[PDB]
Amino acid sequence: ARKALIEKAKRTPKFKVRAYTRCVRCGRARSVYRFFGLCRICLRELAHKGQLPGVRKASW
Amino acid sequence: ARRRRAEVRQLQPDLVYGDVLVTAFINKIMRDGKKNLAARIFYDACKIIQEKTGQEPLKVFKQAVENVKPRMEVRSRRVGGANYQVPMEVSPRRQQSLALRWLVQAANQRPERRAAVRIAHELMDAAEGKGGAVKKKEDVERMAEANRAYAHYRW
Amino acid sequence: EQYYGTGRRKEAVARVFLRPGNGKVTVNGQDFNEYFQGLVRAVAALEPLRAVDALGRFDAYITVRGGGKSGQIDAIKLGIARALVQYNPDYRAKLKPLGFLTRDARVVERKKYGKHKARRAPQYSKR
Amino acid sequence: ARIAGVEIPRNKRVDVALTYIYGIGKARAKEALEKTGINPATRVKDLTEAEVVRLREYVENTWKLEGELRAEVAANIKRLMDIGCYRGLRHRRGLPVRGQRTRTNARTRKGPRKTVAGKKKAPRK
Amino acid sequence: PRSLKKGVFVDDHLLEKVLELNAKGEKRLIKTWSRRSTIVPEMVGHTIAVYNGKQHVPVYITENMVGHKLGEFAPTRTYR
Amino acid sequence: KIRIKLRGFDHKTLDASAQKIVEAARRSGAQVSGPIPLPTRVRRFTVIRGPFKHKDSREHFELRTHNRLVDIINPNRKTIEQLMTLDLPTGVEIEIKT
Amino acid sequence: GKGDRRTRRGKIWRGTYGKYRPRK
RNA sequence: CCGGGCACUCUAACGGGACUGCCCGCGAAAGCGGGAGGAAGGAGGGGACGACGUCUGGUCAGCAUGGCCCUUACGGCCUGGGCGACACACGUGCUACAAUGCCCACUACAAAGCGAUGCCACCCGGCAACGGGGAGCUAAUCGCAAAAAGGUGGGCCCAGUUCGGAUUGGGGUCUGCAACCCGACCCCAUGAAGCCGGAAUCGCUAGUAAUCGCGGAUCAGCCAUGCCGCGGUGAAUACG
Ligand SMILES: [K+]
Ligand SMILES: [K+]
Ligand SMILES: [K+]
Ligand SMILES: [K+]
Ligand SMILES: [K+]
Ligand SMILES: [K+]
Ligand SMILES: [Mg+2]
Ligand SMILES: [Mg+2]
Ligand SMILES: [Mg+2]
Ligand SMILES: [Mg+2]
Ligand SMILES: [Mg+2]
Ligand SMILES: [Mg+2]
Ligand SMILES: [Mg+2]
Ligand SMILES: [Mg+2]
Ligand SMILES: [Mg+2]
Ligand SMILES: [Mg+2]
Ligand SMILES: [Mg+2]
Ligand SMILES: [Mg+2]
Ligand SMILES: [Mg+2]
Ligand SMILES: [Mg+2]
Ligand SMILES: [Mg+2]
Ligand SMILES: [Mg+2]
Ligand SMILES: [Mg+2]
Ligand SMILES: [Mg+2]
Ligand SMILES: [Mg+2]
Ligand SMILES: [Mg+2]
Ligand SMILES: [Mg+2]
Ligand SMILES: [Mg+2]
Ligand SMILES: [Mg+2]
Ligand SMILES: [Zn+2]
Repeated sequence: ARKALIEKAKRTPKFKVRAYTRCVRCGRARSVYRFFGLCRICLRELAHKGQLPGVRKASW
Repeated sequence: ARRRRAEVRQLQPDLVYGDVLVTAFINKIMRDGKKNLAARIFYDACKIIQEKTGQEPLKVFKQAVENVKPRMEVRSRRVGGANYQVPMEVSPRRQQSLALRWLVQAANQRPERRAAVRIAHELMDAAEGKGGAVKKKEDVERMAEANRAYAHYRW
Repeated sequence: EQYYGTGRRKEAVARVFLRPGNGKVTVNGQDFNEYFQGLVRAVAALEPLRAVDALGRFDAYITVRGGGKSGQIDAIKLGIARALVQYNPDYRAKLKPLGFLTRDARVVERKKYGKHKARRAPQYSKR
Repeated sequence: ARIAGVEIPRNKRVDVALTYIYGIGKARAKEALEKTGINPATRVKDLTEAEVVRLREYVENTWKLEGELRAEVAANIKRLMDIGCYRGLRHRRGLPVRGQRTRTNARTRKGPRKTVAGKKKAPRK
Repeated sequence: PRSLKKGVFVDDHLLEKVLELNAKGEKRLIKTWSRRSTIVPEMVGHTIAVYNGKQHVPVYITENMVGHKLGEFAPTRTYR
Repeated sequence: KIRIKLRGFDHKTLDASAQKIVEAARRSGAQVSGPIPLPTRVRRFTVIRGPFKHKDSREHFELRTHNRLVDIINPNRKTIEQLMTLDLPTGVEIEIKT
Repeated sequence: GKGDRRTRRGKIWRGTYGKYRPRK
């Protein structure tokens, strides 16, 4: 997550397409789940801390 | 099977002849788990054993399986220097497993264009002492006995 | 008047109501050989009767939903066996051996990760 | 009997047979026997001289086939090349022409595999 | 089996720049960075230098070239 | 007859505070359609444990949304009293109609 | 088989619809 | 389908039950063998869970951080190209080489999930992709939807074929500012190699392998045959 790149936040991307998501917590581009705004890593860390409401360790 | 002795599986007897041996053969004929299509085949072929024979198919079937059972087979075993093909008795269960495996195998080597025909003719030809399967059974038996010189490696 | 045993198999539920009569079995409306037929298996679902020696004494209205036909074929094997228990309980002493009363726990094993199908593991070279 | 161009299908379903024609697929076949009331299932050799005519009449005039088609295709590719088109250059040296990877595969367009010497010191595995 | 739809695309940087060179002549050379623009009639005769990601290549345009994109004549990769 | 639907992540913050909106309606209104279950909407997240490669680890995470019904037959204006504003659930959301 | 773009299985496998696999 | 009713299925919440308790034998004991009852036994089946430590293991390009280095540029914006290059070589996979098969038609049983500028019923135009119109749905109440293999009927008749769909030509739909480089999709035409694979080598012990299709995450679209899941059908074999 280079800073000049966290420019993403741009309601004015110029073209809706260029509008890519990023991790709300790290800036991580890839594996950025939509239901959380977080990335694949952050999602696991926080879920472990209990800060993700409802989120639980699934087993079946 | 390092720990146990591995018990044998039991199979639901045939939905017709009410025989387990039949189901065994059915499963060997099976493929990709299509047990329905598999069952059909044995049955159609089972019918074709009649109107070609005045005998009951089951008696035919059960005696083919019999002539294909090998009473001796050669197994390997390294004894410093190389591997010696050692002949030895074949257990009652492997005989059956081998016999059936061989029938489906020879059957499918036949030229007859459709399955049921192939199983049928192989069943028959086998019943009277000829056919791919019996050939195999005899090549095997000939293998053993052809290595009597290594009989003292019992095991 | 009536008898009813449930019966389940591999995620299939079967309602089996046995009612004195000829012996014509129904399944979701369709005749027995109408919901099945073409399935050499089916015949076995009515084995519960044959064992106790029923058949010519009971008719059967059956409901079936969930999974696949061969599964249903087995759930029904319990219905006709559980309902056949409410009728005469001295029958349980004849289906115990046959095991028609035993529910079949065998079910699809979960698909694990790293693997391709729960157990089928991916292949490697090592060179 | 002989239809479209110097070709003659035979002893087998007219639809299947019409397939041996160049520009005639399996769809064009179903249509021709359709717009010509001929039963597709009939074995060519059992066709009426009247049917063969009504059949020939249609196919011949309604589509470009055999020598004709090849001359066109051959013609199009030639044009692509003649106009410095990228798609042309691919044809220029028989390499995939539809955005396909060429690091691996592309054997049908490249043909037999021409192996050479390489660096085995590095696990190219 | 190519496609675009019902509204053929062409970048207006030249769409009008090119047509203007017709309003009073024809001119010489042109420099574009839109290898994505379709080629249309009014371009024939002209000579446009398309960018191959590195330079501007002198692409002469002929009648039998309309419909194709400019990039198709400015190869990006240098090989053997 | 008031359609009630209780959703939540906790199977006690609902199942329980779903009897408060039933008992506080048993004696002030009809008999109520009692508390009705309703299947759950399990949303799974499968992610790679490690931060780099090792894609054969994973570890699973679910966020299951439980649901409840209730339904109070006879829009008893006398039931609307006990209810209205008297509960204890913090992790719940209600959707109700007539 | 599943690879034939112009067949039923061809469309099923490729998840699409069309002439060879109508949307009923 | 309506009245109607919650017995049944089911939905989701609590709880019951299995303990070698229960019977014969061996045993010093633990426990082992066998049976009875029971849906289930002896760890019933599958998960979550992985010690002290090891490999100067992997990641400073997720994030954090010491040191070091660049600070009209090793920072920044942008247009375009590249990550998609192709004489070659390997890994993992997909689809196959076919008759236990392929095709067309008709007919039947699933589970788990997703759905507001979203899933899209039904209707009309189009061979079709899709386009126009438009009902319902805050979704056990509507949609994705067909499950496929299967069953029934017909066709093909052993052929590189009605096997197999590569490659290439043409026309067109769609998402997106824009599909040349470099998208998927439909339709016509083309119709390749492949006849079951050398040495060598991988997986799997039961509802598993094998086989069949279904959903989702990311996502405008998609190069997913990948990945994480679901259920249908359902083996062989283990002396040792
Ligand atoms: K492995
Ligand atoms: K080739
Ligand atoms: K296949
Ligand atoms: K357990
Ligand atoms: K270390
Ligand atoms: K093989
Ligand atoms: Mg940083
Ligand atoms: Mg994007
Ligand atoms: Mg993103
Ligand atoms: Mg499965
Ligand atoms: Mg042709
Ligand atoms: Mg390329
Ligand atoms: Mg084909
Ligand atoms: Mg097909
Ligand atoms: Mg004891
Ligand atoms: Mg003793
Ligand atoms: Mg533990
Ligand atoms: Mg190191
Ligand atoms: Mg390193
Ligand atoms: Mg790359
Ligand atoms: Mg491979
Ligand atoms: Mg229409
Ligand atoms: Mg047929
Ligand atoms: Mg072909
Ligand atoms: Mg062949
Ligand atoms: Mg392997
Ligand atoms: Mg997607
Ligand atoms: Mg691609
Ligand atoms: Mg898929
Ligand atoms: Zn992050």
